[PDB]
Amino acid sequence: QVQLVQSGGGVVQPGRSLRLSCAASEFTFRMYATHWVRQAPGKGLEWVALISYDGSNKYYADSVKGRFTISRDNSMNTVYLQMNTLRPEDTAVYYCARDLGGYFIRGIMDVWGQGTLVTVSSASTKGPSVFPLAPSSGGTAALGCLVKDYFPEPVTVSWNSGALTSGVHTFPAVLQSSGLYSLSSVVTVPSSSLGTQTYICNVNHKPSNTKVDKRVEPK
Amino acid sequence: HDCNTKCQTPHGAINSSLPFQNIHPVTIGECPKYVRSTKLRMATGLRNIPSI
Amino acid sequence: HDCNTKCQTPHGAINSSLPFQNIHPVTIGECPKYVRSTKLRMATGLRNIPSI
Amino acid sequence: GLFGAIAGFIEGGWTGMIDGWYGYHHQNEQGSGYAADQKSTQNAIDGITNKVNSVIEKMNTQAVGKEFNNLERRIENLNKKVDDGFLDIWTYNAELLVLLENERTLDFHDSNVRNLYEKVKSQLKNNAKEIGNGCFEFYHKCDDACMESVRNGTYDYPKYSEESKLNREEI
Amino acid sequence: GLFGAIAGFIEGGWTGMIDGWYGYHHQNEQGSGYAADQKSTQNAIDGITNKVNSVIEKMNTQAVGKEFNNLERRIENLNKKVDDGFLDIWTYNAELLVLLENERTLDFHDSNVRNLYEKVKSQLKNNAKEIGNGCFEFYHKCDDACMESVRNGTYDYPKYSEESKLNREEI
Amino acid sequence: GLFGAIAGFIEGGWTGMIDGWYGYHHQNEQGSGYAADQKSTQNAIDGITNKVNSVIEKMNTQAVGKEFNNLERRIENLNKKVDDGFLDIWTYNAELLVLLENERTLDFHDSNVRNLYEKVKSQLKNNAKEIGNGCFEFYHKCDDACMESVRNGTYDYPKYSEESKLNREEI
Amino acid sequence: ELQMTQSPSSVSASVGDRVTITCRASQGISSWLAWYQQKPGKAPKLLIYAASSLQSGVPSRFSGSGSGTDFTLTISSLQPEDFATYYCQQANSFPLTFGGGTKVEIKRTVAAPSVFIFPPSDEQLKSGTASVVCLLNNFYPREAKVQWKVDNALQSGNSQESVTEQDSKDSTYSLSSTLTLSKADYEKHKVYACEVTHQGLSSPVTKSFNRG
Amino acid sequence: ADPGDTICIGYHANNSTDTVDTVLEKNVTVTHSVNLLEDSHNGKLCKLKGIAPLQL
Amino acid sequence: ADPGDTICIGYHANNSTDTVDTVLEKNVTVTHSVNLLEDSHNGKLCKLKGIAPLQLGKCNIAGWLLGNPECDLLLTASSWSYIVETSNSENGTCYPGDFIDYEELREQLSS
Ligand SMILES: *[C@@H]1O[C@H](CO)[C@@H](O[C@@H]2O[C@H](CO)[C@@H](O)[C@H](O)[C@H]2NC(C)=O)[C@H](O)[C@H]1NC(C)=O
Ligand SMILES: *[C@@H]1O[C@H](CO)[C@@H](O)[C@H](O)[C@H]1NC(C)=O
Ligand SMILES: *[C@@H]1O[C@H](CO)[C@@H](O)[C@H](O)[C@H]1NC(C)=O
Ligand SMILES: *[C@@H]1O[C@H](CO)[C@@H](O)[C@H](O)[C@H]1NC(C)=O
Ligand SMILES: *[C@@H]1O[C@H](CO)[C@@H](O)[C@H](O)[C@H]1NC(C)=O
Repeated sequence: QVQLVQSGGGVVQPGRSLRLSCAASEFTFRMYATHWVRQAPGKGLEWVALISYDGSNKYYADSVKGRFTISRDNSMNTVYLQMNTLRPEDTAVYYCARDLGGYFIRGIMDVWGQGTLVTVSSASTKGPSVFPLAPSSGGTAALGCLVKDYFPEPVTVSWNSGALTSGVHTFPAVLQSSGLYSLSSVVTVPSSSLGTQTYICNVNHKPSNTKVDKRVEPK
Repeated sequence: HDCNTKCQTPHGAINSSLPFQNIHPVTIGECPKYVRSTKLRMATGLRNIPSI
Repeated sequence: HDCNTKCQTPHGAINSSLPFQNIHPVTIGECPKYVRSTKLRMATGLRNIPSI
Repeated sequence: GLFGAIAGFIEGGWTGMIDGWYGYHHQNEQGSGYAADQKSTQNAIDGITNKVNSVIEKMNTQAVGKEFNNLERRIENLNKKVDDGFLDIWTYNAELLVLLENERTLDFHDSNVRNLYEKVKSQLKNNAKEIGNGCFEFYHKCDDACMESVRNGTYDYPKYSEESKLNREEI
Repeated sequence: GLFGAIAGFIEGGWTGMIDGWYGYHHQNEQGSGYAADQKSTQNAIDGITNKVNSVIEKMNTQAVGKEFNNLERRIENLNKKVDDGFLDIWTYNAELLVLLENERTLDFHDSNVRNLYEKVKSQLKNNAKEIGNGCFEFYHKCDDACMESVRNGTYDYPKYSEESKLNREEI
Repeated sequence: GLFGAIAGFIEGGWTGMIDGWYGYHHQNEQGSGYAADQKSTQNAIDGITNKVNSVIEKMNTQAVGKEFNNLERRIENLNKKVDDGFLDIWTYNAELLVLLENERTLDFHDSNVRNLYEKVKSQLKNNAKEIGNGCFEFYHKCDDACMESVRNGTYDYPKYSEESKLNREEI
Repeated sequence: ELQMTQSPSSVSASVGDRVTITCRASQGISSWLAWYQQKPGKAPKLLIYAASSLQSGVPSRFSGSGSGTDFTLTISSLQPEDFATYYCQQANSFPLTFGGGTKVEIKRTVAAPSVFIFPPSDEQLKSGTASVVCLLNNFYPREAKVQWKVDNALQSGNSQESVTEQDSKDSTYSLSSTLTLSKADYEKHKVYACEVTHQGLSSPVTKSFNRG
Repeated sequence: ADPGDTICIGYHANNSTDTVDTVLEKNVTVTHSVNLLEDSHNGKLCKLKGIAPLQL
Repeated sequence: ADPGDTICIGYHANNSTDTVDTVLEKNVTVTHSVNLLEDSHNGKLCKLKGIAPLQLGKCNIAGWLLGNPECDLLLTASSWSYIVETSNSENGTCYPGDFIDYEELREQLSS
């Protein structure tokens, strides 16, 4: 049944505008109202807006109102969220959800979209800095890789391209006041096979087409 | 012309989600099924009786 | 193999009385009609409500 | 469903009623029992079997793979166009004919139940009250002979009418 | 229609009932209001959407115009025979599948209404009389709490039964 | 059938009712007569004629025998495959469209009857009792003018209500 | 200004346990309350609407109750697939409002943190800033508590840590605190250590390095 | 009253988990049903009228 | 009595003028309906996957591939989303004769 395919997420600058999409795979969608809900990174869900099946009405949060316009194109079987006066506090992943009742609004959200990430910041796209985290002692030692100062959306890390996922830990990104993003990925590796065996982390930064390669070894 | 469509017929482009069209049997792209009808409307609601 | 059937398809023999099969469109013998479905089950009984 | 009896005003089925699809539960002095309405179950069975046979009896006869050379691409596409064309028709027919008749059958059964309940209400009139969930509480004394008279539809109404009048007036 | 409620024993609709397809109008001491039966409207909505999806979900895939020379008149007529043959089938299917389901949907809604009216009659029994046009005049005093108890189907029948007995006897 | 009136709670038809499909038999002081319900018979007639026209109005246009030589065996088999393919579809459609609509029509008529009987019960309320087989025994005196008032649906209920109250209490 | 509050903010539970979350609304919202389930990085699922109506896909383990101002969701026998965050939501009036979320987490045996220390790589020193990384690896429950001590001086507002989720294989956590200094303030000191207290450890544990 | 004997009307229920689709509804559990669709084969090529195929 | 409070049961009505056909009846006004039939186009030939069609103009497949001198607008053609022949497409073989299996070639070209 209904898949809602979301569209139009992206990196944007405060003030400048963005439009979101929610396209339903199934004809009957045009008989239901549609919610937009969002979720600031690491934070709770926040209701944003609704539009009835015709577009008749049309409801907004207070967080946003006179900055966001919800619209609907029933022939194209899609729903739109237009976002104008964007502000760093509007950064979030955005979900559209079909309403349980419409034709009769019930205010409950029963089918959800995958969600689309929107980042409001005044910061240039930047390729990550990578650093070694050198192992030395302990019990059966551990090593990692610091991926500092990047922008924006997400990075991905993997060990020996994927020739080891045994005990890999990638920590959530952190947004420091520079506006950049830091994180690190680590692994405990069996035995003191460090002064012998090769280990390489590969950071893939999509929203910049950077692929970095970090061989890591001790002192 | 310099327009974009996901469905094209010799009379013109169709920009629509409906399951049926009566525009033309020949289509290129993702199009609704051609039928000869002039009306295919499905009731969803009830008989509308706004008063006595 | 050294088996017997009254209906044969390139995937294997069908040994059945049902009116439909979704095994293969090509058959030799007396076979059920091929359709693309994965389910054609007809109610004969009532809605089964074994308790409150 | 359509006639609001099954999963409707009669809230559930009886796993204890082995002998049929529709029937009666009785409680008197002598005890408790189930009994199928043999006649309506029978009418149903015949109805349903006939339905099933019609859908199937219809369907009949036809694929014989062909080959074409490199300069016969048009008749090859036509052959495929034909094969796929019929295959979708026959698939649609079948799937939808089944969706339609399933809907109708569950409504048929629903109707049968409502109609059975109404056949009783009809006989008993004001000699018993309706207490919901398809149950009839008797204003009079109904032994095993009297219950059988309800189920075979030959209930003597005035026989117990006078005993039932005086019970509605007081308690 | 088939169940004689819509445009039947309930003569018309309520332009004042925004929240649903079926529901209740109440009059007590506290005032007047409308309320949708959220549950049956919901069942209807789901039923109808499912119907719509089935008719459509079915339909799928196929035209690619061909040319023939002056000595290929037979395969040309066959190609046209094929194209027209499927086009009429698919046209008939579609038009008639819609005529059929429209008929059934309006009857569905009709049934839902009748069934809603019967669910109430069932609860209230002789604590209120039927005054026609799908209206129930109470033999007792029914405040806002008592009305809500009807709509959510949890009406306490004996609670008001004694007050209602003495009102049928006299006025 | 589905609505348990025809061959149901009303056990048989009236060979004496020439003027319509549904109607009324009356017995008063002045005598006995039949009368058709012109309006519901009319609604039925229109409904049924429309149904018949739709099934038929749909169907339209098409066979033109072809020949093939000894080296054209593949296009010959395709031509036959096409001809037989459509012939079975059109045969199935027709036979089953008729089986379906016959089923529905007999249920339509059944519904019309039940609905007519309910329209009366509705008017008369407790001024007359139901005595089965679709019959209403009057608690009051109903002359030819009073019968006409039932059939045209404009029966004055309270007019005879007081005379009918005192007849239920005693005899 | 409707305000939905959820209680508690976390619960840890064994599979099979009966978990019960509450949600309170600042004013009366009749019985118009819904519950959603959200696993991390996926969309929410609807569970219950109208205080207590179970949504069609949903296992009957789930059960809502309450009216007016106080509402509870009960999971009768926590299954493995039930560990997620649960949000309530009022559907009485617009704007619509979500409670703040209750995370329900797996409860495994106590596991102590394997702790490691990480000097700023000499490449990073060239950029201008120095980052020291403390690693607390595979511990249960969520607990520590790291203290960056530099020559026995304690730090505040110059470290940030972030935590992983319950590991899908063994239900553990990992944690890393990073100390961000300037290259010059990194020079001023020689001994760098982080101290961990966790309940799997009786005495606080220290890993330290000497710059050089 | 006085005894208040009861008769009730009801329908069959059993431990069937067979489900059908109707137009208004999916996965309806029913007391009895018939499968119209064959989906099993024996994965081999066999004789017909007791004559073996020709394997080229 | 005494107050005689009333509850009634009813159905939605609105200011919809949408009408459907059922088998028993035509032009039934209903509260809500869905159109299943598209009948609008924009009267133009447009791009598909953002690639313009090939407009053969006065030429036809034959004049195009052969290189009829009226088809010089086509000499640099390389990609397209589909091929358009207009009902003015007359320029094909200029020197007269049979184009053998031409119809088959058209078929080959339509993929
Ligand atoms: C291209 O097509 C045009 C149109 O058919 C050709 O011009 C015609 O030629 C005929 C026969 O010689 C003349 O009688 C007409 O005067 C022309 N008609 C028009 C409308 O111009 C032309 O020959 C073709 N050119 C080539 C190179 O094939
Ligand atoms: C028609 O569809 C295309 C994309 O398929 C789009 O570019 C164009 O704007 C659409 N029409 C409307 C009215 O939005
Ligand atoms: C399958 O059919 C043939 C006869 O048609 C028979 O010899 C064989 O035993 C059948 N299969 C079973 C399971 O009996
Ligand atoms: C019906 O059951 C099947 C079982 O495979 C499942 O895929 C599907 O989700 C069910 N459909 C609905 C509407 O519950
Ligand atoms: C239905 O409406 C159309 C509107 O164009 C009209 O042509 C037709 O006469 C109507 N049909 C009937 C039976 O009233």
